[PDB]
Amino acid sequence: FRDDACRKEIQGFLDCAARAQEARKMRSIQETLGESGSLLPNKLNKLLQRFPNKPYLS
Amino acid sequence: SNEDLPISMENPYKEPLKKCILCGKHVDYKNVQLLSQFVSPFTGCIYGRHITGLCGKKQKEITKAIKRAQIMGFMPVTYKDPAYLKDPKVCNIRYR
Amino acid sequence: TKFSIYPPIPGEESSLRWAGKKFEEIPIAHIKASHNNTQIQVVSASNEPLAFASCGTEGFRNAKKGTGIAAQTAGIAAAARAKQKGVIHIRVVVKGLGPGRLSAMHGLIMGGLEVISITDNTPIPHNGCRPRKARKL
Amino acid sequence: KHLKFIARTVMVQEGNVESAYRTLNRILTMDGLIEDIKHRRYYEKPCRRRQRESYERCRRIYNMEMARKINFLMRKNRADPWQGC
Amino acid sequence: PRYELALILKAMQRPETAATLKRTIEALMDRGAIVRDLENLGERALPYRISAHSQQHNRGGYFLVDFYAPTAAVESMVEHLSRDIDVIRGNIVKHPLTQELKECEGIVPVPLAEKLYSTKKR
Amino acid sequence: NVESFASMLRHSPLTQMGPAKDKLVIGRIFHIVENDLYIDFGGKFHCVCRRPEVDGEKYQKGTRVRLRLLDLELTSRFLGATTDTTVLEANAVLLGIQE
RNA sequence: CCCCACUAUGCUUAGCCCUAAACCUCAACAGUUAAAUCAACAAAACUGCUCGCCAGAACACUACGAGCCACAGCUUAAAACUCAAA
Ligand code: FES
Ligand SMILES: [Mg+2]
Ligand SMILES: [Mg+2]
Ligand SMILES: [Mg+2]
Ligand SMILES: [Mg+2]
Ligand SMILES: [Mg+2]
Ligand SMILES: [Mg+2]
Repeated sequence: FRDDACRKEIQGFLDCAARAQEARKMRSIQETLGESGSLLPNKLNKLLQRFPNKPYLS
Repeated sequence: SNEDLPISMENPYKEPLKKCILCGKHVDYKNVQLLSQFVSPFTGCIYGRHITGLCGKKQKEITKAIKRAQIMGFMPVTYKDPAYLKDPKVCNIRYR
Repeated sequence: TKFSIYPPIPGEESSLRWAGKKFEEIPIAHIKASHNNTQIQVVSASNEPLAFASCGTEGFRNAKKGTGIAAQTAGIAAAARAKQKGVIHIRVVVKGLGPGRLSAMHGLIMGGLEVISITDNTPIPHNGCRPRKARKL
Repeated sequence: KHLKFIARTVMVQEGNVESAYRTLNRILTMDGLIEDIKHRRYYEKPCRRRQRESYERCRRIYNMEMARKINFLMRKNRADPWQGC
Repeated sequence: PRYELALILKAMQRPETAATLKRTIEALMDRGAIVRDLENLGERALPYRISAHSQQHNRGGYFLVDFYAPTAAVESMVEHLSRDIDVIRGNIVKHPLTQELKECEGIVPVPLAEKLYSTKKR
Repeated sequence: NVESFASMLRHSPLTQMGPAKDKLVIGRIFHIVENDLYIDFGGKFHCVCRRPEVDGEKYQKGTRVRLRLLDLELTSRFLGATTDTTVLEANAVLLGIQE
């Protein structure tokens, strides 16, 4: 448990932790963006509202 | 009466019904090269009709032929025969 | 040529080699990844055992055995022993869907063994024996 | 009784073991082997199996129909042409 | 009826294979079958290892015997092939050419089912 | 000697066309929203096509374009619906301009 | 309930037992979508014909009687006391 010898691996672990935190933040940003999916659930719900299903007669 | 009125008749523009690739062709358990086209290369699983594209009758014929070949020593069960890996890909499935 | 994910077939002439050895001669690393344990045995192509390492053999006990960390440690130990015995490239054959299914493999890569192929040998009966009854949770 | 290193085998490309394992898992998933193993861990009684199969078939029908409707209507996601009226 | 015996024989030299085929066809004739053709599919590695008569076979010679036999002779021939040692595996099927292929017009599309639920407002 | 409706329908170009799938028609752009072109090709419903990357500025209001019709109206009945859901537009592929 | 081990049992053969939320709780046959469609929910409303069944709840898949290879059983199956509900 001597940090002086382990400096390289300690730095690697710290960099991985920082990358993981920044990637979680970027993933939240991407989810707000919605680029990965074909469309966000909100916009899809709006689209389905525009063209509702009609299981009844009128 | 009136000549320009419509006439009752069959749909002339009706396209012919789509035929499965194996329509009109005999499926035989000895034709391991053909049966191997409808099995998974890695697991030997028989592909569903949504993958093969065959009709119900030809799908059942392929299934029974594959089972008969597997049980009678003509076809491997757990994998696709390597000799038939380069045969035409007639199954709508991509793994990569 | 184009890389093919399908393994080369024994009895066929294949230009692929690994340290001058054919695919039929590369040693085999069997990774049984149970739900509570992960065992890794390295054997020669001629079926000669060379190394063995499990989460239990690494000093992990009880629920700690069935973790990715324990499997990775076991993989590192097994890879170290195999490299001591002269093994470089391995064909990985994994059976079971335990937590250590993949991490153990990583351990081997961390140990210094190159994985040329990965094979799943999880025992899937075609409706043979009857497994135990469902738990109530 | 079969030959070995043919079934469920994926060759690693330039030591990309991560991608090779991902491809192997995708193959097992698409062929349904993973779900089969998970369901075969504990015995599923025939009534429970029938109920699960019925539920999954109804789910497949609903999901495919919803996907078809979404794809059909996606063209109508374009900009509003009569804005202000 | 018309049967097809698919036969996998132990990989042997030509005299032994000829003797085995002659013995099998003679047995078929003795049981009453009229043999019409004997088709050789060649010798090939078996798809999987077969253990027959305390011997593991990796290669086998594949043959077909098309014949017309009375229904009662099939069971006796199956027993005879089971007792034989030179036969890795023998299976008698009904001849595939007997079953005529009915003409298929094409894949008739299946329309979406309708009126499965009442049109009352929900 | 007044022409009847049946006579008009029988000799109408839309009737003479037959099925609209893979038929080349001449449409006129009547509305543009950014890169979306709303083209009327004489059918009941207009089509909406993306402005092509090549000669994008060449597409303006009143432009005559060559379309390849795929369907006069986009309708499909979905799970549980009692009537076909229609988007009130046709399906056509914009090839280019006609001179 | 969770974990481990094992037995009756699950399997074969020869007899029994004859019960299930044995329910798709939606009878068989023929026909209609016309309307006056339609309590509610469910899986739309109906017509002709026939058979079987039902008539407040609980007592009650109970008692007695009877029949059965069944003997702590199964089928048929009440009544009295009680309540204004179920
Ligand atoms: S398409 Fe003709 S039998 Fe299947
Ligand atoms: Mg227990
Ligand atoms: Mg059995
Ligand atoms: Mg039932
Ligand atoms: Mg009872
Ligand atoms: Mg009683
Ligand atoms: Mg009594």
